[PDB]
Amino acid sequence: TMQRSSDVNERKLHVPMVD
Amino acid sequence: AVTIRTRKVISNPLLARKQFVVDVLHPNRANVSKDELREKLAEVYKAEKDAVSVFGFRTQFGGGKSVGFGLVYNSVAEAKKFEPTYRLVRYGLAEKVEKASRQQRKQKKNRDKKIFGTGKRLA
Amino acid sequence: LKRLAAPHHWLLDKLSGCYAPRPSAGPHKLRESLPLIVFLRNRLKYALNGREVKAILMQRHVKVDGKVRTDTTYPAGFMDVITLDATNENFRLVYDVKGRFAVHRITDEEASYKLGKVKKVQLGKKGVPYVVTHDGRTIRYPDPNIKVNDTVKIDLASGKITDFIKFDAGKLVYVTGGRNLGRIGTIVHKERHDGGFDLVHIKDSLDNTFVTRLNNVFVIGEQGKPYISLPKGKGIKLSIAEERDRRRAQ
Amino acid sequence: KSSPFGGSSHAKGIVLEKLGIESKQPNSAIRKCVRVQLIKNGKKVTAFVPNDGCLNFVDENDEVLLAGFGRKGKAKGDIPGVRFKVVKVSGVSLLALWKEKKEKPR
Amino acid sequence: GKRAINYQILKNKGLTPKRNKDNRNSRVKKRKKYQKAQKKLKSVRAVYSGGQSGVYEGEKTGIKKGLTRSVKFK
Amino acid sequence: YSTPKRPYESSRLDAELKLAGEFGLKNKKEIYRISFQLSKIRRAARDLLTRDEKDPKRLFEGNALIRRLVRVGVLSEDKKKLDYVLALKVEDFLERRLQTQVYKLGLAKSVHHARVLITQRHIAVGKQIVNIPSFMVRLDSEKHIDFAPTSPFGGARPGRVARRNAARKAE
Amino acid sequence: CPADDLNAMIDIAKIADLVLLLIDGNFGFEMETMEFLNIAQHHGMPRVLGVATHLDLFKSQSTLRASKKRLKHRFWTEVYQGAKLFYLSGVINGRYPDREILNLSRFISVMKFRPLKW
Amino acid sequence: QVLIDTNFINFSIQKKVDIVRGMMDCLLAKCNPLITDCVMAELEKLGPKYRIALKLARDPRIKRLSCSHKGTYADDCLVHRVLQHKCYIVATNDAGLKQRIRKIPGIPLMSVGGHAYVIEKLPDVF
RNA sequence: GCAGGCGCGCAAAUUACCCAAUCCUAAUUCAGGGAGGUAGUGACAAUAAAUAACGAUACAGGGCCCAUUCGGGUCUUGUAAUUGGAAUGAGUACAAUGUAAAUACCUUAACGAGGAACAAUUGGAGGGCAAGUCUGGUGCCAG
Ligand SMILES: [Zn+2]
Repeated sequence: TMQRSSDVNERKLHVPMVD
Repeated sequence: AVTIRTRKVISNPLLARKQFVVDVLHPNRANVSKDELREKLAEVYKAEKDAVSVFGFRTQFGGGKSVGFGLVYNSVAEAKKFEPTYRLVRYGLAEKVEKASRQQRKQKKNRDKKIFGTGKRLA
Repeated sequence: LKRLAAPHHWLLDKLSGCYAPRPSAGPHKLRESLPLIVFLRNRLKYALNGREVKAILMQRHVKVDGKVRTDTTYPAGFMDVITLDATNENFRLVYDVKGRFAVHRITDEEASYKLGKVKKVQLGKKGVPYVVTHDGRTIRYPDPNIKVNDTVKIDLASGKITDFIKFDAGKLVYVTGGRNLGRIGTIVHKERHDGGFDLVHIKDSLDNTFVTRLNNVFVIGEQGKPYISLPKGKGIKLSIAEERDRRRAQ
Repeated sequence: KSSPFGGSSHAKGIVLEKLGIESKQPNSAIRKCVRVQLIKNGKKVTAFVPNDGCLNFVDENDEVLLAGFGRKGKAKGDIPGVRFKVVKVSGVSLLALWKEKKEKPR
Repeated sequence: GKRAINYQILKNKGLTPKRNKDNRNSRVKKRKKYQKAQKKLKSVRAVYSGGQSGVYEGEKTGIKKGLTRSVKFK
Repeated sequence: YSTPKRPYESSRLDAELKLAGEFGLKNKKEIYRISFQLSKIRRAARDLLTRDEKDPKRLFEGNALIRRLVRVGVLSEDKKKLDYVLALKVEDFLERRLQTQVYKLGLAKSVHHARVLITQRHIAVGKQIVNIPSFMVRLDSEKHIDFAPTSPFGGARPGRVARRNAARKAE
Repeated sequence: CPADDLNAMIDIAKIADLVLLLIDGNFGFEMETMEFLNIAQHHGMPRVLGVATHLDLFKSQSTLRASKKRLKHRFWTEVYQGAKLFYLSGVINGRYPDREILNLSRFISVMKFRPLKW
Repeated sequence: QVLIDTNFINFSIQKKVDIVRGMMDCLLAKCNPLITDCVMAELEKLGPKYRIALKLARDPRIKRLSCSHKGTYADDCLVHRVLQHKCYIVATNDAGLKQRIRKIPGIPLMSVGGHAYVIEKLPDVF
């Protein structure tokens, strides 16, 4: 499906910082 | 005072063994103490507490009556022959103990598989 | 190497662990033979589990039709006898009303023979004739009046034949398979096609005929003289409603 | 196409700055608003945080979670345009922060 | 000298409204609101009570003339 | 369990309120459980009515069904026909449960006291201690209900509070 | 960390990257580790690993697992949900069970740290 | 006891749902359909395009009442002899009659839809 | 393959026990079997129950509830933690059964309730209050 994926791919979104 | 009864007493000379379903009625006791009830069962049968063996108990809901399965037979020597080791450990007539649970003896025999040689070692 | 899609006439529950006993190679097919494990554990309950079934087989104790055969998964199936010296017993194990395997309790002089439908007959080697029946008893030297789909009375002590049985109109037959499984009687008519779908047709008290393929059925005997004492008082399974009607009558 | 932002029900957004700090009237719809950077599009929209008393948890670039709003009526001070409420800040639910069960880590 | 955690830090149910012992037991509130709904329709209709309890010393609550509570047929 | 079609009617809400109130229930799920088995029992009872009289399917399974319902007791033996199973309703089903039945039998003085002393394992049906309200006592075992042998309302030892207070009065 | 001083506890919370956190399941939580948890929460959360020692509760293993599930629930509501904690048994001859110790060392071998802005 | 009216019978025929077996399959109980003779007046006055509805109203299962009111306004006769008694279940399909009925408190009413009757305000429908 | 993990800086069964059962394999009753079985975790579904029950007394009646329009009906209403003994299981635990051993269930000594504090949550709907704040303007208002 797209339903169980298009909400769980926002775990890959963050604030861009450096390490 | 309890009362132990037996039922469906079927003989079995294929193991020389008389098997049945035992039901105890204890009106106020908690449970019937497997050793104590098996020695009373040997008393109401011919003999040999060590050669009677009762094993399948459960106390029914609300208390009062417990039901299990019971084996009596003669001849304690073939009681050593025809009964499993855990029950012969449960009664005090046999004992078997090992140490290495699964992984320790598993790695032990894997190490022996690795070794393949007997007791020689040099420097 | 596994199981649990067992033939459901083995009285096998579903919560007895996963696997069922796989029948090893032997006389019979797997679909119509029960092993000694499913016999001695959960058919007459003389044992409890496979460890003590192995005990009462390797006690030199069981004798399937004349010999010990220490093997748990031994497919002793249809028309065999299983004698046990202790418990006095001989079990000819046959079919029944519903389809499963009915035990008997057979005395010695009926327990010193079985019988067998011939599966094929040829000439083996060195001129010698050649008979094989349903359990793999490839037996030399018959009487020469051999037909196929035919019953021979195996002596079962020494493996020869003691009596011969032909097949025609007016002599008994017993079905092993189909929807009509475990049923006797032979009196309508003897119809035969070519290419199968033929049966020695079956009587009833109300002239009810059951026609199947001829590989399943085979002769027991004749009128008044069957060669096996029959299960549950000659079970023809009239009806449950007729059973309750006879209950209301008598 | 199945949602106000792509197809997702929620989207992580980076808070730019608090809209309406200098509104004098407390609990006003200008006051309870905040600029937020959609990441999966990458563009700036404006969004609500309910209870301007618990506005002060979320401050600046704290990866908040952005859900729908759903006007179930016609409130007086309610401006149109916004349909995004804030449901979490930096992982933890700011509703739970408002009823002070959990804690905001940084 | 061993410290602990007290009740609010243990349970973490901080900052709730005032809840109710009535709502704690999901049967009791249906017992204790059926009791009200009994006593509510003592006012709506005049439900039967058990008949003549004592000796008949009047209906104890009044009788009015210009009022008939009987449904008419169109 | 089974959920209704339109559950949020005020008529159904007053229904559940009245049934739960005067029979001492704990939520609407008890009503829905026995209403579901009532619905399946008369949906299996009506198609036997729609098929022909003296069809042996109808005859045997109708006599089976009413033999079950007489023994549970929701169908009195004066009405031994299948359309009375259609005429049956759900208050007859929750009349036969053990909580309401012991309150009708006396010894409980209120329906919720009946439920709570059932749950305190005080009541045995003949031989067996039963600690559930929704039991559906059959018509034979109606007159077997009294207090358990191992209960202070029966003939056992006095309970915890009784012997504790007797010890403190011995002090 | 010397456990009697916020004077140390604050700056250790500032510098640390992993903190393994030593509850005793015989006693439940304590306000010392609650204080340290809030200090780490506000100064920026390092990666936290719970470990619960002193599992000599009783023969009542039902109490043992009930206290363990209460501890893991109070831990999950207070550091991130489903965080990892390890149940250590009693000390055996100077040190802990090497099974749980080797598993713990495995997790800190694959920890994969993260940046914080301070 | 199910009161019937004209548009209910017409809609039931044009949806081909039987009356008594339709009510039994909708409600899972014995239903006694009851036609007021004032509504049979309207079902006669509809004319010869509804003779099927007429000879299906004439049915010995459908036992019929007797009215006492001048004229043949079946909707007012239905709402009157319902709110006198509150023992009947109204079968209808009129929107305004449905609104009158679901305004008065707590009688059940049913209406044909799709290919079976549906029942509105009755608790023990399952 | 099993266990555990990793590949994002944002995440979820244990690197547990055992051949005791069901079977399988083998020189073969035995040995082996991460096949398989047990335990732990598991708001993934399903089934059943508790989170209290019974009284007694004192008072308040300007009292309650149902009414879209001044209508109707009722101590058989509410509060007083005023107050009393009974009953119990969550939990605890001698034990015993259970099982390969153990845990779980059932059974059970002695304990274990009053705010039964042994302290049910999630929502939703509404008010009211200041020597208080802010904004508008035909005083004293409105927002
Ligand atoms: Zn009329």
